[PDB]
Amino acid sequence: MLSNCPPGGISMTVTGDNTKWNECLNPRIFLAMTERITRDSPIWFRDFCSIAPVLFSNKI
Amino acid sequence: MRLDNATWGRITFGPVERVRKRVLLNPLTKEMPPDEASNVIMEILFPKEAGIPRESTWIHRELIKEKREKLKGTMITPIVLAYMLERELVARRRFLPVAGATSAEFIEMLHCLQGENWRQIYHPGGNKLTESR
Amino acid sequence: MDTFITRNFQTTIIQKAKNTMAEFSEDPELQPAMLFNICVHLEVCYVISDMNFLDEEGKAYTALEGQGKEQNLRPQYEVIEGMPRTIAWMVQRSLAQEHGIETPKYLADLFDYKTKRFIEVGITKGLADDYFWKKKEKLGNSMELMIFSYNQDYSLSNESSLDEEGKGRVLSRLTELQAELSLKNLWQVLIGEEDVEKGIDFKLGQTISRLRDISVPAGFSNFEGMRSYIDNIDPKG
Amino acid sequence: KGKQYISDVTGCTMVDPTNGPLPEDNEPSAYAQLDCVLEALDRMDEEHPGLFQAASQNAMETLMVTTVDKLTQGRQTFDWTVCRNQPAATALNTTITSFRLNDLNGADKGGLIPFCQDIIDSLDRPEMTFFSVKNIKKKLPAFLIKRIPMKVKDKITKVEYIKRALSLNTMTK
Amino acid sequence: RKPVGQHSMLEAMAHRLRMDARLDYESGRMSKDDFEKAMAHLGEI
RNA sequence: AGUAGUAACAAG
RNA sequence: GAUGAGGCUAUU
RNA sequence: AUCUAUAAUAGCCUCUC
Ligand SMILES: [Mg+2]
Repeated sequence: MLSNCPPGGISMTVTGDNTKWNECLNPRIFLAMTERITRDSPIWFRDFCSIAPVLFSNKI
Repeated sequence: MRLDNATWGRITFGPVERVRKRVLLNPLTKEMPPDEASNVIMEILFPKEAGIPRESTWIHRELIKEKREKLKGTMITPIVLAYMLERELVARRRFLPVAGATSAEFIEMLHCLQGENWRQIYHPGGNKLTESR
Repeated sequence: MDTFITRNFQTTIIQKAKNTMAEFSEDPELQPAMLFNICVHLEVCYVISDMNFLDEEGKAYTALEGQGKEQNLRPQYEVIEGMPRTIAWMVQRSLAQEHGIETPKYLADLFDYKTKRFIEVGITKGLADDYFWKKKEKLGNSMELMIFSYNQDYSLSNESSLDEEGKGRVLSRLTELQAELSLKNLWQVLIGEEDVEKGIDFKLGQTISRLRDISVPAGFSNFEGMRSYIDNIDPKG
Repeated sequence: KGKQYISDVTGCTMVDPTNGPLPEDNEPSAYAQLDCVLEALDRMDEEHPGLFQAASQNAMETLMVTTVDKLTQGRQTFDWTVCRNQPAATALNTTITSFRLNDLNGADKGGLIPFCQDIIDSLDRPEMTFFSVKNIKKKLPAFLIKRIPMKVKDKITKVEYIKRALSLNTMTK
Repeated sequence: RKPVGQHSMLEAMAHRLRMDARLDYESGRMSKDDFEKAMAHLGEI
């Protein structure tokens, strides 16, 4: 990143943490992520990968 | 023995640039991947319940015999011998910061070889491979 | 279909054939022909394995009626097939280790103590010699193999280890099996080459399907709509 | 601010913030947009051709060669039969025995896929029979209470089992 | 090494013990009486 | 009392 | 009553 | 050129107010 800085410009680093990381992430978004990632997989594997986000969406 | 039959050179003070590389921790006379080593150990110690005679073991067949010669009448628990064989065969490779000496004989002394501001000349005992030279 | 197999072959034979197929991951219903082949192979294996017994002097002798159970101590032949892969491999490795012979690369069907050899018994539908040579291609001499055929054609190995009575009995049993399956109109059932691609199965039940259906973001009625939307729509911009 | 409804499987109150209204301030927000997530994933895929396919193939192979005993490698795990925490191996063995009670023998096949299929099917069983731990209390003068646990058969309904399977046991770190 | 098999532990142990007894008898490790006792016990199991 | 700190111990 | 993941370490 | 390959248990470090 330092070498890739445009000549004469400025490079700035942000040290950051995410607030309420766990409270705000949604299992439905993870189900969508799993569906997108396993696009070219057999149906059985897609269902298997979808199970866990489904279980987390209905967690008690 | 490698530590004892070793010579120590001068210690120098100055900048040392260390790069993090995946290096072997301890020297091994014979090195094979964990699956091959496990197959060889099973053949040596538990030939009866060894399973399929994998062709990958062919190269080591002679070695197995040798080991079966040494452990024919050993009253030691088989698991301890198996882990001895794993120590002698299976390789442990870790990411460590090194500077100009990556041979396993030097990685053993890595804590004493150098820091970030000093270098220690070390001559390990034993023998060194022609490839390393 | 399966009624004939259940009636003719004993419970142990069918159980062991089913276990072997499960080990090989083949559905018995989709491939009953393989079930029948394994059953007949195990039947011939046991028939040959139940024809000699080692004596106190280590010599084979035949069996007959009127003999007590105590007399039959150790069989002449040890059966390898019809057993779980792990147990059979352990048996073969133990025999090889204790008889000073290298372990053959492939699992055997029987072991003979008199000659201390591994026997690969095979059943062929075509020429016996052709199948014998094809099986010879693998190892050849490391495992003396003998082939039987449905046309009363046999190819015994170089070192014969059985008498004519046993071979005749095996051939007669095979012929009786052929006759009963022919009169029952099952030969065409087995001859058919019907083996479609088979893969892993993971089906979803009612409860999990409904849980997934209600586990979708707002704007989707069910999970099928979600999957179609994810697969097809372009989210660019 | 998301969609609130009642779960038809368990009867619980469900809140769905996905695809919800965009935040109007800087407070924490769970209203992720599916379209934006998919766009980010598409960007990741096109920066890394074949990455998703390769990862899915590798995961599929690993799952295909994975055994049930892999579930024994965890720490204290929630046991639904006793509704407590037990070592991962203990919880797995108890679940396997309970499934054997309820005509669910997938674990015998050895692989993880049959066991997970067994779990899915167990979610559908109208009634669940298992082994639980019951304590007998005795009065030891000093008076103190002495607890003797023992194994007893127990039964729960479909909804109770479903809720237990979805339950998370909470503690303090 | 983790043992592998879809069969019961009892069956594997029984077959292993049967093989051990037979090979000991053939190698002379076990005499007649002990082999008979082992065979009877295995058959009972 | 005290320790301690959003909840506990100060025996069961 | 003490969880998930990653890295390193010791032992069987 | 270490990329491969790698059983289990335990510990230490890192990652809602
Ligand atoms: Mg930070």
